[PDB]
Amino acid sequence: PLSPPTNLHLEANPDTGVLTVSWERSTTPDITGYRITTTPTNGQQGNSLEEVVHADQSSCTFDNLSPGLEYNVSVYTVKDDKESVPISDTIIPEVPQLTDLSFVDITDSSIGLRWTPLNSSTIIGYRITVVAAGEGIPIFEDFVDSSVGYYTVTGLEPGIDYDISVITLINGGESAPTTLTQQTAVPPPTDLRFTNIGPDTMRVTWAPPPSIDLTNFLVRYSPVKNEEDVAELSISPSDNAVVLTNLLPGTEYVVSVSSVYEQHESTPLRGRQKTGLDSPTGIDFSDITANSFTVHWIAPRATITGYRIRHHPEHFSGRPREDRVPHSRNSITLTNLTPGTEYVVSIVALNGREESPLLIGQQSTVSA
Amino acid sequence: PLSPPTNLHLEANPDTGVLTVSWERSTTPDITGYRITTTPTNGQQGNSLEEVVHADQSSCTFDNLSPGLEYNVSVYTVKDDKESVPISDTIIPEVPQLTDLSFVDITDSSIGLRWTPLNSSTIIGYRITVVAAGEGIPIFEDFVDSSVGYYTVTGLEPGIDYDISVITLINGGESAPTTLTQQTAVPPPTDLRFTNIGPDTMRVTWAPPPSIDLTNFLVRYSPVKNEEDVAELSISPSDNAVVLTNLLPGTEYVVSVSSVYEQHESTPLRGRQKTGLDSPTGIDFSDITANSFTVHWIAPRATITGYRIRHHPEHFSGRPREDRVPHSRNSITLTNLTPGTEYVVSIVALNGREESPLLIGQQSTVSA
Repeated sequence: PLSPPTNLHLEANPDTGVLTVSWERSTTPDITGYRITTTPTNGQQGNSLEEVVHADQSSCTFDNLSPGLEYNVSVYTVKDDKESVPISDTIIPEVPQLTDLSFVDITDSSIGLRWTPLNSSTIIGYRITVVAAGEGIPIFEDFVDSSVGYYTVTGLEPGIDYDISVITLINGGESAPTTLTQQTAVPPPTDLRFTNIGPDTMRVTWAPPPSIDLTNFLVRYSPVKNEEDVAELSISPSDNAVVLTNLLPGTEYVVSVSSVYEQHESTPLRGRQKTGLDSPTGIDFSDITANSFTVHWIAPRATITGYRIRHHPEHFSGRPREDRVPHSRNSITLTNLTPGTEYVVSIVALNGREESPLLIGQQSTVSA
Repeated sequence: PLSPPTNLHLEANPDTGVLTVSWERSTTPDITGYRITTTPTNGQQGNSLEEVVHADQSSCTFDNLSPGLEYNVSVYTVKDDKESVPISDTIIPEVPQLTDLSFVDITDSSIGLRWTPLNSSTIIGYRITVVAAGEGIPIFEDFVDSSVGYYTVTGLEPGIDYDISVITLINGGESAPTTLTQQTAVPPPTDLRFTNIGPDTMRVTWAPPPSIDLTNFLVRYSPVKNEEDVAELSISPSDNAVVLTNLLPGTEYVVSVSSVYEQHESTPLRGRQKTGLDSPTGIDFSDITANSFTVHWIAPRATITGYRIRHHPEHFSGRPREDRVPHSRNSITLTNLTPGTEYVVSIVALNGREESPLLIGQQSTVSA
């Protein structure tokens, strides 16, 4: 009676797909070797594997087991013509499962999936399950190749938690699911337009996201050359425009609109808009004669290149005379005027082709 | 007593800004000439113009009247030291008004404005009025320079008629408004995604426009190489996805989704998607021996570059043997097999890295 092996140990490595079988050697003196069988437990009748090792060996490997199947492993002491009663145990090799599922590109309707594929030749694909933990059903299942580690989930609501699982697929089997939970972001406004541009004012407009139980909108603004100074307004849920007041003339402003929901805020919709030129002020006249007078004004605050001065007799605006004056000047003498005539004089600030609103005043020449 | 002129005629050309004054000459024999005054009617006290012509002349021009002001024009026969009683009439020069307002770029929220500026130096700008003829107020007024003929109106609803006017602005005055009426377009779906791609099937998804009393969605599809054959489905207002069935494998399809409202249809949201490869079919075996057998299959319909054949003993899927076969072949002999062993054989069609689903079958070698 040959003493069987003892302390059978079965280790099925899911990373390598290799089963290591190890044992404690028999206590019988002169043995030929060991015989190791691997057989699926349903019935011995089908395919089985056999490995034979020398007497000094106390381990062997089987590299081709099916993940998910149960196997009986038996080890026999061999003495030439004879064999011990075996030592047996069962093992079920794990179906490999992704351990590095990650979320990236989280928008208000989109979630990107980030995992690293498994280079095992038993793997026919991966199932992606998306369950809305809110009130939706398991709405979304999709399938993918063995050679993908990059999937994108789209068409999601902003106010919902999603359960996202990836299941490793083999032939007639699955891994346990790897699941993660995430809310999508608060949806930002879109399409930022600036209208009604004055020297001190501008109207800001945006397209709100779909139809949401929105709390309010957040509007932030600041000069480009002075990012520090930020003002902030709370805008009504149903409004999509605010008229900004009290702004500096000829100044580029940075504006951003954020949607508010569940205390969170959306990403800023951002653009830049310059205010217009302010008008010259303080028109005045001096040294009136029958055929001439001198016109004065005060520079606007904004940076200008010069002015356009127009004049014509009051009530005859049809064909005015015109002069251009650089920004370094704030007066002009108008000549070749008609005696005893009321004149209308208008001054416009220019920055290239940018124009300020008119400064208008009236002065009469004296009688000849 | 000198006979005054007769049949006074006043013509104020709005295109040129010039007033032509004409008359029938006096019936008095020896006259010096004519004297023509132009005066604003409010009171003669302010500025007025005077033109003097020779005896043979029966017309004169004034090029500097103000559009919108009423003027008295008087013509006097002159005989050296003396003058006739005048012939008088009043005229109000029209404030020029745009006659070529046009609509272009009509989307579902946007209307572009197309007019040609007026090169008159009395014109300080143009007002744009946008009244929703639906239920909205005169929500939108904006202002613009004399040198613009290109404005864009944005942020509009799909189910509304808009009244859009442009008013010519002068100093202390306006033209009559030039008005046009338009509905905006039916809003299209956005963001076309294709999921669940099979050989015969694909899932089409879109983002619907805002929140609208939508009637239904229109889905059209056709192969790229056969644009003629178009199928069409009616999709529920609340659904944003349809699973297309019965498609041809390995074939690029053109798909387009249209929103339906008030019998009109939106612009198509269009993209292209290829279906996957279909599997080989009809696996079979022949000429079985102890260490080999021949495998057969039938080509899939789609265009392929070749096949991948894998085999392994049943219940030992861990480390299968592999062969590549070009598309010109539909059989392979597998050798160096084990006797009395059930084998699992799988065939996959390949087009480069594109893979079909598996065709799987089983064959046993005979006993040695």
